[PDB]
Amino acid sequence: TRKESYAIYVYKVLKQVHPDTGISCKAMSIMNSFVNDVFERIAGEASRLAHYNKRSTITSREIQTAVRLLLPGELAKHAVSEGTKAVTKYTSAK
Amino acid sequence: AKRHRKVLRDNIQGITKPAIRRLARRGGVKRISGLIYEETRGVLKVFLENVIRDAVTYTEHAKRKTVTAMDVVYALKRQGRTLYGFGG
Amino acid sequence: HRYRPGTVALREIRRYQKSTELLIRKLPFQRLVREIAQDFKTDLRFQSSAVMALQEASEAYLVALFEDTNLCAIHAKRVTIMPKDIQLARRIRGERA
Amino acid sequence: KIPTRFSNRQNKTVNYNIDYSDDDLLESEDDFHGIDIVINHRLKTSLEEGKVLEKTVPDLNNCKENYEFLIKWTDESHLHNTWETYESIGQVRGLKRLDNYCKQFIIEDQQVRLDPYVTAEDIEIMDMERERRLDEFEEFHVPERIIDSQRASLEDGTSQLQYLVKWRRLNYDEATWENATDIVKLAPEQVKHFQNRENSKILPQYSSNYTSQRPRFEKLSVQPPFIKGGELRDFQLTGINWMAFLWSKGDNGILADEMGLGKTVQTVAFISWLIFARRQNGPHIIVVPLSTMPAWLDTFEKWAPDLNCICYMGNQKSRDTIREYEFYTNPRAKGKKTMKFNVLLTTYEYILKDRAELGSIKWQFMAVDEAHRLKNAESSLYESLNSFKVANRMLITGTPLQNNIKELAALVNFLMPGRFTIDQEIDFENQDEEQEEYIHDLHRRIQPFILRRLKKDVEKSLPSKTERILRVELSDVQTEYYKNILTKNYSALTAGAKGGHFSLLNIMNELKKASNHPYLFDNAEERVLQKFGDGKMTRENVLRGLIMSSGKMVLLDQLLTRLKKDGHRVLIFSQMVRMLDILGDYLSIKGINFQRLDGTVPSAQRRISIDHFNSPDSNDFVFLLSTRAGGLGINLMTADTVVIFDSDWNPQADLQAMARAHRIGQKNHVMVYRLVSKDTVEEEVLERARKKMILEYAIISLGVTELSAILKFGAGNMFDVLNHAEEFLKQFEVTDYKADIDWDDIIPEEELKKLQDEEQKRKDEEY
DNA sequence: GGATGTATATATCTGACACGTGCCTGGAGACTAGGGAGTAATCCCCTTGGCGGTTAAAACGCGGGGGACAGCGCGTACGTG
DNA sequence: CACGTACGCGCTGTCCCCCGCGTTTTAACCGCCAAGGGGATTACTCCCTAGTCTCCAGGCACGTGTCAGATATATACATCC
Repeated sequence: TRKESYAIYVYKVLKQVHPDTGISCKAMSIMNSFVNDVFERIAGEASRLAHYNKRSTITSREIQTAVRLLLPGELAKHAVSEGTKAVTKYTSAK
Repeated sequence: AKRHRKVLRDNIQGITKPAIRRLARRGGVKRISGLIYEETRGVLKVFLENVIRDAVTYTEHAKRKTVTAMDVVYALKRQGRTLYGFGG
Repeated sequence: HRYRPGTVALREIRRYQKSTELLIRKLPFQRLVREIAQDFKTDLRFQSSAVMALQEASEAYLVALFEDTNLCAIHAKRVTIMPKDIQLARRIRGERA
Repeated sequence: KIPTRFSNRQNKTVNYNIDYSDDDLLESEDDFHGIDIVINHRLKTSLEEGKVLEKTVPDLNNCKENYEFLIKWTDESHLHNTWETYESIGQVRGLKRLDNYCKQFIIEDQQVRLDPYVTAEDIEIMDMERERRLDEFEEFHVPERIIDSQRASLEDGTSQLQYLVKWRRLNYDEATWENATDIVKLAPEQVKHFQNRENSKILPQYSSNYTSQRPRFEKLSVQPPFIKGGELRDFQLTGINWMAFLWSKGDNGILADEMGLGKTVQTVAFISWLIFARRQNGPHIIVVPLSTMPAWLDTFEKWAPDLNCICYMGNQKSRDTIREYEFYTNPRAKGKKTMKFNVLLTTYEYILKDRAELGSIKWQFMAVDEAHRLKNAESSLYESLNSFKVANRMLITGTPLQNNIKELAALVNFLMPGRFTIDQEIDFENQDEEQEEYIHDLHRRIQPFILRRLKKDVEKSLPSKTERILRVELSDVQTEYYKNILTKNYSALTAGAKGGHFSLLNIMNELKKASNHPYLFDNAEERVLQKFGDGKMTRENVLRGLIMSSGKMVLLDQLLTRLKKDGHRVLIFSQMVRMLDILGDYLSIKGINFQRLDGTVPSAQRRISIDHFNSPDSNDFVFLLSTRAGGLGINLMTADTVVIFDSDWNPQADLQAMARAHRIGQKNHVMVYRLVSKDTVEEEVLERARKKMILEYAIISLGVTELSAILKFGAGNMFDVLNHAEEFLKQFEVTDYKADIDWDDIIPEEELKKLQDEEQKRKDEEY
């Protein structure tokens, strides 16, 4: 059974930030639960933002407002920056 | 008389006095009064019956007899006590 | 050579705050979970990871409760925790409210 | 190497080191002769003042000056025990041990001496317990083994010869440094054994190095001088010749003789033959159960006294003492240390505990006793023992086949890795000729690797053992509990129970409980008592309720009365200790001197119960057993009748159950009664048990040292009556014995007068 | 002459990496409809700066006394072995 | 379970700061312009973009063989008693 997880992506992010540091299975499950929880919170907040504005679509503006609402303080403004640059690169490309 | 029952009922006393003392040592408590342990047992019973009732409701929505760990995760998640390390 | 009353408690405070093992034995907790579960319905099976997750939930909840209880006891100019400190913390959190 | 990703967040640097030091907390922190064991007391402190004032009770201060106590001190050798007094001690460590000894022994000793409600049985069991405590404490004075000797300088004593002494029942953590003079004046035999072990030529470094150079075995027809012992029998010599013939081709095997034939003597003789004759005096490993391990230790002490056999138990410090005082001839060297011992005796627990310190030893021979414990390939003992670097292995058991062919496959994979490839199971409902060819191939494949000797082929004086299967009707309470469980009736199952906590998990277990007794279930006795027994509970109706509640205890009561009016003693084996509690309470309110053994009883009280039951002046009539307890080391010479109340899934467990009385030397015809409930879950239990017995009679019993007929016998379904008097088709018949005793008949009028008189006397004397 | 510390060579563990393979899920290309962007109109609500008049609430001062806090005793309940 | 001692609690003093009351100020509140922009609807038009469908290919997961670093012995030279 092919069980979906975020294993290799968190592992390559770890190799980006710490190329000589490993990780255990319980810590990997905790990281997977964290990524799923944050994705669920941001997606639910963006769905509520689309519902209150009578919008049937979810764009980058709803996700940006969800990050600015849920993530507190300076963590929001750097995360908003990191996402915003990526959308710019992807537009340059697709 | 060798008569005794199969079902044990004093398992709330199975949470022993040094276990509660270790819990308070992790909580940073220096001195413990003697009436602490019964109150801690009652609080643990109330919290456990709340979480287990929600987990049993989550299990019988799925028409199952086995309480999985994911049902416990969802039961803790609904009350705002979300737990990591078992969701996947 | 006897020790002063309080330095042993401080040693256990500094010891148990470093390690992360479960401070409650597995079998009495499993028996307590099964006894609590069996009144809602009979014939309940339990995964081991479910009882383990219940165990760490009880650990975190009770450790946070004793931190709030210790803060209540320190606020009342005491170093000994009492059940009135426990009932005061739960209320300000909203559990007794 | 270098991180390619960084954080632009200007968070402060946090020291995450959670390691702590208590050096600053040393202001309240820290910056061997004391009383350890009290053994015996004497009523005269200094001199006998007189026999007056022998009444009343003494207090603690009265006992402080009236008694002298035997003291074994800290780090002492049980030979410097001193008769001391409270004023002669002062203030030393362990004084409250003496206080607890004094108060506990003196208060309830004078309480049981001065009470009026004291029976002779209680005073004789406590007196024999006191005598056994006395001689087990006196056993510590005798040395057992000298480990090491040294030259130690005392206070202006020049040089003194000091011996490291181990005692009989103590362990290596209690080994003590003692003077040479009193040791050689106490037991010179152990000293001369120590100097015989000193200039040793049987060391593992002086070993033969046979690399496919096994000498041809000449079939010896006499006991060699290498084994001193007594005298090996003809079958023991045959087993020795078989094992040497099997070792001569470099092949492993199973000594699968029946218990009681002295397999320990045979494997000790083979170990001695490997030590002396073939010059294979290297390190050998023997893994034995802990309960039978003194019975191996005295065998090594008697039959092979020249060998360097060592014993391996204890805590961490005792095993460390064995490790760095007795394993290595040169333990202080930093290089590869050669061995000093020849045979190491150990148990499974210290194999799983110390596999790292025992796997790095080039073992020459391996002997695993009770190989059915190794019947599971996925059990951790299998990977613990299979990873050992051992040239030659050997398995000692009595039951090679218990449940299925996979156990034998795991055993022969432990013996021959990869040579045997047993994979196919045996289907009894197939009747195919290729299956019989597979059965004959499994016969002819393991002919030289299995040696079995039955208890009827040798020692032709054994009385015959007959087993009878009794099938009895269920009671109405048993029938209604059976139909409530099988056709689940939770509302009817709770009924009058206040808790209502009836668990219907493990349906087959609840069906077995219902087939045994309705009183096993919670809140079940009071429904029988209030509705039919009238609920008076006046010592007479409760025995009637226990008799008539289950359909098995009416036949059991008839059997007990018949064996009571004859000269027989009966054992009753049960799977559940709650049914043992039911029978024990029934015999306690009956007035029959009974004894009990189960897993909750410690080994000392088990020894007390066995010695009380095997005494020639025993008033005990019935002895209750849990089936899977105690191993094979339990002695029941005085027993005659064995009643199997509950049939086991494994028939070898039942075989060792009625083999407790049917050993070598029984003077009476052993008779087995099996109590079976009719039309219940136990019938397919007996079906599976008989299928396993047919399998064991097919493969194992026909390959010692008509196949289609026994396959057709195993494929078919089976389903002056209690007389104590009297090839595989026998002993499988079903005797449907149901006399159906009446509820009123359950009580006896003759006993009723005795019960009423006892109740009236208890009401008159209160208590 | 026996016993002891250091130095290079070979077998074994152990996580990581190259290759193989399935398969299924994500991507490329085309089409379409509808959701959202944009425009105009209309009308109500909010913004910033002023005014006038009422008046009840806010600010200020001062006496005093109730309560917070410090010190001392004690005995018991909890720490410690 | 025994001992012992530290701390929770009760009592008393003391002083200080908050409360109650009277008097004076002052801004909240209500009612007013004065124009102008923001925003909520109603209706309409247009067009871009995301859903849907088909097809394909490589990313992910699993399994397995190897491989370089770390660990544990095997034997030889230097050295103490």
